[PDB]
Amino acid sequence: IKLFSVLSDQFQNNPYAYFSQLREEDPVHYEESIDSYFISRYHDVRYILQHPDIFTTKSLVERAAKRRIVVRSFIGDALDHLSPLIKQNAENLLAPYLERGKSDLVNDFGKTFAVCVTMDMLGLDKRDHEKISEWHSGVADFITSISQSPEARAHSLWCSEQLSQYLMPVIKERRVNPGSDLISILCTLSDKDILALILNVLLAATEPADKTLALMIYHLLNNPEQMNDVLADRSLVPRAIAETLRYKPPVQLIPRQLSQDTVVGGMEIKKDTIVFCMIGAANRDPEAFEQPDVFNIHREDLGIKSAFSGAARHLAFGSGIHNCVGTAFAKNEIEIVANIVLDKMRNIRLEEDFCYAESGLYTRGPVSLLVAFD
Ligand code: HEM
Ligand SMILES: c1ccc(-n2ccnc2)cc1
Ligand SMILES: [Mg+2]
Repeated sequence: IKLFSVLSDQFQNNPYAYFSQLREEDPVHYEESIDSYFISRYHDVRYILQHPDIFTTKSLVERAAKRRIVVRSFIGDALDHLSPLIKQNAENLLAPYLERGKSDLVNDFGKTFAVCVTMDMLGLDKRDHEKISEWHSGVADFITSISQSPEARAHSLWCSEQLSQYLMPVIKERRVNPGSDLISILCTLSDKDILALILNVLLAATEPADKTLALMIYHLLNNPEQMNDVLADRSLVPRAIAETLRYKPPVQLIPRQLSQDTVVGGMEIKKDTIVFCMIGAANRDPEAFEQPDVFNIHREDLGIKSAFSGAARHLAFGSGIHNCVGTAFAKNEIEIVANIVLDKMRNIRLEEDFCYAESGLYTRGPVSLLVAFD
């Protein structure tokens, strides 16, 4: 019986083995330790994201009316000016790995890459990608964890202290002479509010991007004919990005607190309680997608022309008026790296005896990705 916990070691070894069980027999799955309900079905999940008056949310600031419009119109104008930067970042970061013909896309290249991109977005110095990459974890670990050793929380708090002490001077600096980056622009609306937006944009643009790339490569390689497809026609890359997003969404839950007494699915839920949209479940629901547990970049129901917008078929960006602002931007970013990886690592295989693993419950990705090449 689904009394089973979606927070168990058992579940984290493989979320996809239990989604059917859930959306079919306990589609509004209640949790014991947290006082929250886990929503399994597609059309429920979609309705939740579509209605934020009833289902409020908060921003990823936590322990240290809409402005997204200007943020989105930054990312739309900026997207052009960042393309050679995103391009250089990839080329540069791969440079040390080409001689050996061997690499770990998650741990040698991925995280570092995602960081430098966000840094260009915020116009920071890429000499500091390490400090920033490390601090970024600490805060993120805080958000993503169910519990923390007093050490880890002591450590996350530090990362946070450290980050704002780094960014805040830069805000004053640009407040008085802007440039063509986000921080400069957000200053043209309080000092500390700008710190919050930046921070949010730092956590949001960073965690998922590295993750998806690895995922896409992995599943491309695991279906080598589909790989060869993308090798011979590169306009395929988006469908390939998109189908990875549905298959194995990097962000796995999207919270919503409840503004009222309300019902969706079987049980009647009460005021001020928070729910978790299970995105994996939704994108593996037979009711939205045909042969849902099959990776196919060529699926007729992906809806590619809509895959990266406010009203897409898959939901790894969320859905509606409150979806990931950097969808346009993410698209291009992953598009660019993918092509660069594909170009530089001629004949990519998976490493002999490479056994594959995913870790994450709130955000999920490969632990590592051992590819070999020419
Ligand atoms: C790898 C691709 C990406 C995925 C899968 C992804 C996913 C998501 C999801 C699930 C949300 C929550 C949506 C909701 O509230 O329903 C979100 C929000 C957001 N995304 Fe992304 N995202 C991606 C890339 C990016 C990029 C490149 C940016 C660059 C600006 C970005 C900026 C944001 C921001 C600012 C939020 C607002 C959340 C908040 O702080 O209130 N995302 N994204
Ligand atoms: C930690 C937890 C969630 C996220 N996140 C939120 C929206 N897109 C990614 C980023 C870092
Ligand atoms: Mg089909």
